Amino acid sequence: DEGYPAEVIEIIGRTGTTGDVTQVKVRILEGRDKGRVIRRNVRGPVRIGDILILRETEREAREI
Amino acid sequence: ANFRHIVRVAGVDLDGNKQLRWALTAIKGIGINFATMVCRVAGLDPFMKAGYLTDEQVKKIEEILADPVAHGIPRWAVNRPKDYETGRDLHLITAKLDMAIREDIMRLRRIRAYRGIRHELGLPVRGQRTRSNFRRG
Amino acid sequence: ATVYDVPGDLLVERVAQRLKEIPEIKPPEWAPFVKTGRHKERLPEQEDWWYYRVASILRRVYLDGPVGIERLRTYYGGRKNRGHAPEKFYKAGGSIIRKALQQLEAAGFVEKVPGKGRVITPKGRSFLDKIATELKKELEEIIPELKKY
Amino acid sequence: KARIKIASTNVRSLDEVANQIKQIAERTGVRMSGPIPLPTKRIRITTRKSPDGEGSATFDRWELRVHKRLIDIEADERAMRQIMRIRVPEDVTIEIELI
Amino acid sequence: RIIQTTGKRKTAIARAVIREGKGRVRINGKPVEIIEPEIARFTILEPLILAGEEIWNSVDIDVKVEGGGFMGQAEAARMAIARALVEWTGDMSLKEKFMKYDRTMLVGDPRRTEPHKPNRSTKGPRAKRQKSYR
Amino acid sequence: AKPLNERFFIPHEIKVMGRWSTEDVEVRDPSLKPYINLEPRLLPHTHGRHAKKHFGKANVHIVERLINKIMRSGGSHYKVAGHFMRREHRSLNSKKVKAYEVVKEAFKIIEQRTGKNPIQVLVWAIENAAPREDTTSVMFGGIRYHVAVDISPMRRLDVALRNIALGASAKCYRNKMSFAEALAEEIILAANKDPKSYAYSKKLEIERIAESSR
RNA sequence: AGUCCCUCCCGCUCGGGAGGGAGGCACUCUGGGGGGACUGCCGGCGAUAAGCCGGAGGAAGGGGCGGGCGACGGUAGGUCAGUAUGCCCCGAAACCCCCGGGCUACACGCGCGCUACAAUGGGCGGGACAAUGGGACCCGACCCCGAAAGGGGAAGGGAAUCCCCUAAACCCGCCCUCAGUUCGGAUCGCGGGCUGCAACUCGCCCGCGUGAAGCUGGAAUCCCUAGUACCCGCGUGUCAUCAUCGCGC
Repeated sequence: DEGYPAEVIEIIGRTGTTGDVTQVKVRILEGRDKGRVIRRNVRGPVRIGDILILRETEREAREI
Repeated sequence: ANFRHIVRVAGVDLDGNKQLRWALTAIKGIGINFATMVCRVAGLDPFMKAGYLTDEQVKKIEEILADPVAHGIPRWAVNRPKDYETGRDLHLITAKLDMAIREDIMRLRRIRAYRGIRHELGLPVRGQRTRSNFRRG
Repeated sequence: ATVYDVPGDLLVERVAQRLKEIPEIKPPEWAPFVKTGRHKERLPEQEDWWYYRVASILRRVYLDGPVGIERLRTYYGGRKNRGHAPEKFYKAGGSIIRKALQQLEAAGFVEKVPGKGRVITPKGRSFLDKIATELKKELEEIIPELKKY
Repeated sequence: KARIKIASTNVRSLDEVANQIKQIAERTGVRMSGPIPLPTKRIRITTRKSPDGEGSATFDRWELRVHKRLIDIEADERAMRQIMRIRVPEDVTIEIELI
Repeated sequence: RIIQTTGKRKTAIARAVIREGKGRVRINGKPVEIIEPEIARFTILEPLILAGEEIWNSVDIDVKVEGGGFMGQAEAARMAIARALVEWTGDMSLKEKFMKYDRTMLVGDPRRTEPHKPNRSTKGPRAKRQKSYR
Repeated sequence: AKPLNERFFIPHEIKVMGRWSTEDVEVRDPSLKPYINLEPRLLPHTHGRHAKKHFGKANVHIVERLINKIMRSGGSHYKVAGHFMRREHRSLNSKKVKAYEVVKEAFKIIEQRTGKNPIQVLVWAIENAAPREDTTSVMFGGIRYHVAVDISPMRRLDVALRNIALGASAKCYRNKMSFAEALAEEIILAANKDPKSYAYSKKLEIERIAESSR
């Protein structure tokens, strides 16, 4: 559905086989679940306030 | 003028789409430099496409190649600057050039010189190193 | 307007065209059968490269004068393709430069400074400056920013 | 005129000789051109550490520095006698020429 | 009023002299309008375009540059011209504009070559020969 | 060859290359908007100076990023279009003047063929070629799993530029097409979403693998 | 860089440019002494400490950036063939000198590199910009001779004074148009030189002539975090001649 933007509001830490994926918490900006806070995995350099285009907002990343 | 696709100069059929410079190089014994030399001495533009050549121009190139030195080519732009037998400056092409080279190699072999032996065995002749390179088999 | 206000190549080609007229500058009999430096693979492809080379030498004498055969050879040298060996820089031949300078001296554009080299005479300076002025006048129309100069 | 060139491997000895010359000039009252510090000459020699061929190659760069000063004075009897009476320490070398 | 400024980049040293004139900017005596390549010409021209046409056509600049390459000399001349313009007009707004656009026009570039080291020296401080491992 | 006017072009305004202005350029993706730099800039040449910092390339003009990405050989340890492009002495590495000229020619061709802003077309190509999801190995417990992850905006921009440059190099490799023509064609195809483009094809490949493994 | 004089050139000189003398050190530069950067300040975290993250100012923000300095010990790791040295041995031979040959051989396996497999190019003419270092049987500007290699005379320089030394990549204009080709330059013929007492084993350079694999490379594997990596050339150590090498620029 062309993706859904969500804003990064908190960083948990690093994760992965080589510590490449950063776990963050994102609030959905638009969609049916607008404003919901979820925990999602991110690959690459990420800051606070970044906007990530998630294809779907169903699954939640596992805790560290 | 007549534009012949293929032209004959010295027993070798030259292309017609290439400039005379690179067309004359199809003849064994004539490189790019000597081709430009021969074109300049003959008086033709080196950059004209082959095929526009006329019979008179081809004949001029003929005897120019037959005796380049007497017609202006320098004495130091020749295949055989000092012939072993005659002692004159001679430029050879194709069959005559091959015959001269073979005569020289057979000369070394007959005289049993180090270079003749190396030619017979097929190993490098100019004092190279055979430890790691020149691996043909 | 002078040489410093004109691109080098656009001025050199015009100087070659103009120098074709002067009778004191003629190619040597061995010009057709020679390369421009041991580092060059194939001989020139111009049939009038002599005038271009002489114009370049004259401009060099005008700019960096006084100069000599060795320094002009250093300028005219360049990289050589040595085959499997790495590329290396080599100088150029001396006969071309020496004959060009002698012809220029005969024409009256250069003069010998003993123990120092060859320097451009007022006649050659005026000749080069006139060519440069004509070229700059031509260029000003295309590039209005050059008018103030 | 007299040109003096003074060179040494010790900056302190160099400065001592320069100061002595300056004091001589000042006491004599003759105008003196300040000490010109010429570029230092650094002789560098890079040598392989190992006396054999085994082991990773390592090198040491031994450097010897020589410092040079130049002075120009106007010739005078008392001034030149006093200058020739200089201490000229062992590690300093002095050359005097006339112009 | 003759004003002198200096710029440095790598091994390139540029001395710029600015005075009152019509807008003639010369680099080593050759007009800036015919600088080649266009990359170097743009590097040299940027500060003047930033300053504007009025200031550009109100001063004459002569720059002597030595050492470095065709880009180092261009950047050194750029720095010298920027400093000369800033000090000539005394415009804090112009200085602020220059600082926001490119801090390096007024402030030099400390970066220099790092000395080479053994193990395939002549290639770089950190370049090393390939190891066989067997 | 080219006119003396083009040879001695003299800019008088502050705009990209002195020919194209980015005032009208529009970026949609909210993720990529804060990272596609479109501030006024005459010459896209910062002499590096952004590697020291973290997220320091988020303030480098997009055209400079494109020039830097184009300045390369094409492939040395990764196969492009099922081939290696190890150009040793003929590569564009360390030739920013050549990269700059190639990008200028590509933008000219794009404007000639499209009638719109070449920088706008490049922006569109980046938006269309930026992937939105990927996959990676993550270990929980004692074993690894092939999990699906998102991509940050800067990584998306990096991937898009890399794919565009690689596609241009592959199209130009040992072909009649020149590098500028290859780059212009790749950018136009990516903008038009035609799967022929290397950038779009690779984006779709990564997207499908990520979806399958999620 | 400003100022005075002389000479020359341009659009005929309003104006602009070049060189030489006087003169200056104003800028660059060389080289001695000093300052500056110190968590010093602000916000947050930690516990109020140790400290850590970000920010202002600043040329230089967190070991300022790069180097020299290699602990008690081990590795029976390498070196007696650099010098020193215990033991053993030759001792008129293994000691000492002279010519000639070999270390340069060549079905083959391997390491590290150069050149390439082309247009992110080859060729031709023209236009630019460095640094480090070296110079007495030495560097050699400058003139004459030669097509090139190279040959004759020879100023200056024991060096911030003279020379090596007007680098290449790069930029312009023309030809080539995807082809084992104007790509690639191995391999041989002829001829001309240099060093050296001596050039065949076994040297380097130059002109013409021919034009061998190679059209991007499996498994696997190497270096690199900023003026660094990659590309491009140059200096020096070895030297009578010879650099695809080491150390540097």
